[PDB]
Amino acid sequence: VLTQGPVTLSVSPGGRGTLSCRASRSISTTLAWYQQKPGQAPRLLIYGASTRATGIPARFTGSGSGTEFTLTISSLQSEDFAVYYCQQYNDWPVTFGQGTQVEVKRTVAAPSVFIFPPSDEQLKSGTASVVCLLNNFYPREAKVQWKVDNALQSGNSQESVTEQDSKDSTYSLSSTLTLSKADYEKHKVYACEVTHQGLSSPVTKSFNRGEC
Amino acid sequence: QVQLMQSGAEVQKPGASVKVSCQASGFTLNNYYIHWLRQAPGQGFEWMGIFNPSSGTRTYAQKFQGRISMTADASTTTLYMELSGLTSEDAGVYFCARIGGSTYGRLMTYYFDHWGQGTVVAVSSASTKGPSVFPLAPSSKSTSGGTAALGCLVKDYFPEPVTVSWNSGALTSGVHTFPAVLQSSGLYSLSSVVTVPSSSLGTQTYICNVNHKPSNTKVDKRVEPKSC
Amino acid sequence: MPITINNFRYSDPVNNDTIIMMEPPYCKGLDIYYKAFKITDRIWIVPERYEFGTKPEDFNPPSSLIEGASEYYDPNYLRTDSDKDRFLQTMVKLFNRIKNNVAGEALLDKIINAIPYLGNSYSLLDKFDTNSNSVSFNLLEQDPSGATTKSAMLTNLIIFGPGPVLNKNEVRGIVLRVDNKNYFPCRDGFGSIMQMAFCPEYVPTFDNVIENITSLTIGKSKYFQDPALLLMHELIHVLHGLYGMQVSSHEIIPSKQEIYMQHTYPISAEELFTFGGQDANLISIDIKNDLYEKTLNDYKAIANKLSQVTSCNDPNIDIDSYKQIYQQKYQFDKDSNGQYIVNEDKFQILYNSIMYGFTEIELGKKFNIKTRLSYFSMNHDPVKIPNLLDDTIYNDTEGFNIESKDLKSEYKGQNMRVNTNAFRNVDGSGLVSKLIGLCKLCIKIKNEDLTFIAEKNSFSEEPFQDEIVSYNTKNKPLNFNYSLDKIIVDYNLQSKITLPNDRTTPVTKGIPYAPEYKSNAASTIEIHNIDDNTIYQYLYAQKSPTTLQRITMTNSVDDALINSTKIYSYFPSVISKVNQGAQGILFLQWVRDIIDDFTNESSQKTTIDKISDVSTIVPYIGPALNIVKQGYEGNFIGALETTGVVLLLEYIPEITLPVIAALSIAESSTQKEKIIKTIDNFLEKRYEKWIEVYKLVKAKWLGTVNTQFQKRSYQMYRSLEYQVDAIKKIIDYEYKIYSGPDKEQIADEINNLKNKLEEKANKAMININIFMRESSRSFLVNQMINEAKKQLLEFDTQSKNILMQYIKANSKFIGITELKKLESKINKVFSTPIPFSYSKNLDCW
Repeated sequence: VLTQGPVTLSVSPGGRGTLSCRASRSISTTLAWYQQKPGQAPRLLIYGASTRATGIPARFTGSGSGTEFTLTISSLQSEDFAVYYCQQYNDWPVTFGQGTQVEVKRTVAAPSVFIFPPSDEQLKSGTASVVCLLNNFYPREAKVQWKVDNALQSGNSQESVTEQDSKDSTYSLSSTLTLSKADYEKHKVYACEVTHQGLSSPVTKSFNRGEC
Repeated sequence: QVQLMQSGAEVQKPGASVKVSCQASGFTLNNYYIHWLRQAPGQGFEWMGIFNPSSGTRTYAQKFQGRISMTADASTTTLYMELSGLTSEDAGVYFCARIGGSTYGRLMTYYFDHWGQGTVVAVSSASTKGPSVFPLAPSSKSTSGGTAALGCLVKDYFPEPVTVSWNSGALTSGVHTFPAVLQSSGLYSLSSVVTVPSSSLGTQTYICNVNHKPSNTKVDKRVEPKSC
Repeated sequence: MPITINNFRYSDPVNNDTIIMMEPPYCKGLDIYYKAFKITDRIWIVPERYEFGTKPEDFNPPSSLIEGASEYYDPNYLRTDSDKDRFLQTMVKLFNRIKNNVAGEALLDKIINAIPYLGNSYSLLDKFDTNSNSVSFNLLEQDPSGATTKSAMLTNLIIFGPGPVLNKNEVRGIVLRVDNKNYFPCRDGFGSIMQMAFCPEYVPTFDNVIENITSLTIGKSKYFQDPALLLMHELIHVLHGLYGMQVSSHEIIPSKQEIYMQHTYPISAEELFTFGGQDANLISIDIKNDLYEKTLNDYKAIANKLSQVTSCNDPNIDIDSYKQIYQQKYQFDKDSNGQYIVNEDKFQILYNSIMYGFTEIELGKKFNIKTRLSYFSMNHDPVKIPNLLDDTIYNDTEGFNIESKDLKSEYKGQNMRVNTNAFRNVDGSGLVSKLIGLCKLCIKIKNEDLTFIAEKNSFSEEPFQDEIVSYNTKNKPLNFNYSLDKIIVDYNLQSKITLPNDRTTPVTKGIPYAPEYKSNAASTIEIHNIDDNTIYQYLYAQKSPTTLQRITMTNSVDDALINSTKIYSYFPSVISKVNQGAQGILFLQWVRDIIDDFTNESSQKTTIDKISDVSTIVPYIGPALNIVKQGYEGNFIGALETTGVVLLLEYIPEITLPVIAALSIAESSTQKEKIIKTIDNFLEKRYEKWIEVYKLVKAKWLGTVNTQFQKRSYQMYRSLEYQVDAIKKIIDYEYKIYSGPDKEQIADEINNLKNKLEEKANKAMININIFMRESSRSFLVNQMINEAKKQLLEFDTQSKNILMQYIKANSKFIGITELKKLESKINKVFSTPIPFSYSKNLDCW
């Protein structure tokens, strides 16, 4: 197996990084490096532990000692934000690493949180889905918690997505709470509590059965 | 120009069959190792299978051994991947990759330099379901910081995607179409919000055009404020 | 002019002419008689076992050997009168086969007309000495009343049967005894009687792996040798001894230190010149000059010894007839006074014709007989030819390759996979070999599959000492070769010189001692306990069980060694399927993906950009022969980029040289004008040394670093045979278990794809042979040639500062004559080095 732990690594733009690829004695072959973004095909960065193809800039290169190898990059840019994999072999097939995602520059952005009550149309079909929307936040780490009046309901018919990056370099997430008929009308308030430690910022939104 | 194209996967059921293809264009195919590789929804890279230019040598990774097969046709410039006995751990995007430098003799050991773009294998137990579309109104709990907030909540649908669009496309500023959430019964859900001015709610009319292409279910669903 | 071959049966009576009752040399004065037959002029045949200097127990097969290849023993060979008639009629047919070709007819003529000198270095100067057993034998002549008579006879060659060992043939000179030392007149240029212990039935065997040319329909196959060619091989040593040019020194001793090395007898410089080919530059150019000067001194001594002769011991011998024969034999001239002198121009032609004229490779081309190209090719177990007297198997015009049976093409008459009716295997009762053991599980390896490595002390060091240049110092010829076609052309132009009557006075003065039989028998087998896995455990793990039982392949060498049913392999994806049991699917996709599976895992070819000379690199050499570097478990390409082609060696040599001493000038006398020839000799001798060390570096490569390269090809051929033979048995088990309706129709297509396995394994050996042959060329032309050129550029600037100091000392004699000012600009060729020629020295201008 090929270990690329930890699976992440961060450096300010325009500096010097290293991504390591630890193997074992049951390897000892050539190694290839590969830059990769999910909306594109993987790119051959380094082959043969050292050899670099034409078209790869003068920043990508590396080495490889004993049972370990590494990838080195120079002058980081914003486009280098991608996942990197090391690919070796043994006496049977091809073997890939777990892969390493490289973060670059970042700024702190607070989440905008809008809660919605169940609309007039879903309660006359019997259902009751509760929506909490978060957007325009960075880092991509956030905790979402649901509450009934004052009781926690985290995991009780709750579906939460993983933060995904928008074309504005900010992240967004969604969180759905499924209920029946009683549970929306039985209690005085629900609440979507999110937590973003970019500024140690917890913000909570609520709704309530027809509090007009 | 050098190009590989791949085609022939959609949404299947457990234990059926599917067959996938990888048609080259731009070089002499009969001289290159060509691999098959994949990626699961979440895990990283995993090699699956390589065959060899002479419609020849080939191995498989342990997790699909005896369950898959590789072969090619040296006369139609195509290679294929057979899948047999499909389970819930075979979804993901698949690539075919030729190894480079095989112009200097085909039998190069270990190389490659170029994949194609990739098609989605999808396996699951649910069925093709059109979506239940419902409004989402503005009110005082989430309006008027200068602007208000609405949306349309698409409810319970299967294979992605859902093309969402407001008032026949004449409103694409303030648009936020959020990624879909994969639930516990295989069905998806996303919602779209728009960020609009809140003092003219009542005089202008806000429609969301919902399109579920793999199910032929087009909904047009107006949304207007209420007064509890 | 045509040579005549006599015919007789062994039961024919003694006639005191062509059939006599012999006394061999080493029976001088014991009154022991054997029946002999004259096959032709000056050649006799005695159907008896060579038992001189031996013990009756020496003919018995031992348990193990001491040195060399396998040997066959049989004390009952050539025992009855039926065996001796079988031996007599076979030798007549082999001589007729040699006669029916002009190349063999010229070889017989040189042997017959090369009578030895009556006398040697310890005879008398004024008389021909026909009174030693080394020149005369005895015979017994009966009268009608049974009354015998003692007489003598002159002869050149006597052929006996084999000794304790049957499949080795020998040829030998008669030793003499003087002051308790051994002496051979056949090594001082005088000549003597040459005796043979020949055996025609048991022949050696070789294969076809190394050769460059390759035919996909022929493939690789083993061949047996023609006994006629085994006989002409044995006449050239007689030709060498009849001219007294037998060589014995500057032998080559093998290395006996490591385990992977081969124990054999020392290779003599008599045997490398006789065989011919590229294994002739094994002796460096500097030794061939020493051998050339020795014979020149010997023939000069004979010329002066032949000029003082006045008489003989036999009163009937005309003293004028013989002196014209030996002025013809030794190519002598006459001065104005009548004494015989040596014409060096005629001596150089005569010396090159005997040593480098007749070879087995050249005679094999003239006789359309297939021979090995390398003295170092693999020898297998010998076979026997029981039907040599059957013209359907062997005639006196084509041998085994008869054209009327479609056996001349591609030498299929000697192919053991085609002409199966011509040979039979020898019983293992008399066949004895030398075995080494590797315990770790003990395995036995023969003395023929290892790798021959010699020693460093065996190679000349003369091109390193002090050479003194003078005015009367001559040039070395650097020309040691002679064309066989030139010998045939001169033979047709010869005038039939006649030999005199070969009867003389009895023998009275020999000694009947025969050199003691050097035994080869050993009691015990050498057993080696090692720790790690060598290359022979990797090859042993690839052997398949000799039973029809389920088999699998693994990538672990230790699993195949312990487990019987498991086999080691180095083709990863091929091991993927042969273990997979094809259930529910047709053999069409199952078998084809097993054949072409081996196809694209075997012919693997790559190049290394750092190494420009090797055009083909096979990556899976390492994992199959355990050729790996520390920290390179499987990275054979990465270890080749760092270490280089030296990694393939089992045995790394030291590649340096010591010191090449400057030349010195001792001709200080400028008494005569235009002494400038001393300058020319100093330039000529400078050029010679640059060829001496070159061919002395070309000599060590052929004898130490061109044998480990060859045996990588042999070891690769066995592994490819082990892998293919395993797959061909893997596929048969799944076919017998297969119970399908289509089984009866697809039978021919299954066997059709098993022949495809050999077709791709042969294409793999083409890449492997190109790998090892070019890598052998890449370790010579670069490294140690660049280590020959390194400090040979040092002797140059060390011989101009001596030359120009000699020029500056005798500067007042060459001035004002356009000689000194010219011979300073002439020192431009001195800035130019003389390069190396790996094969042919080409000159496009």
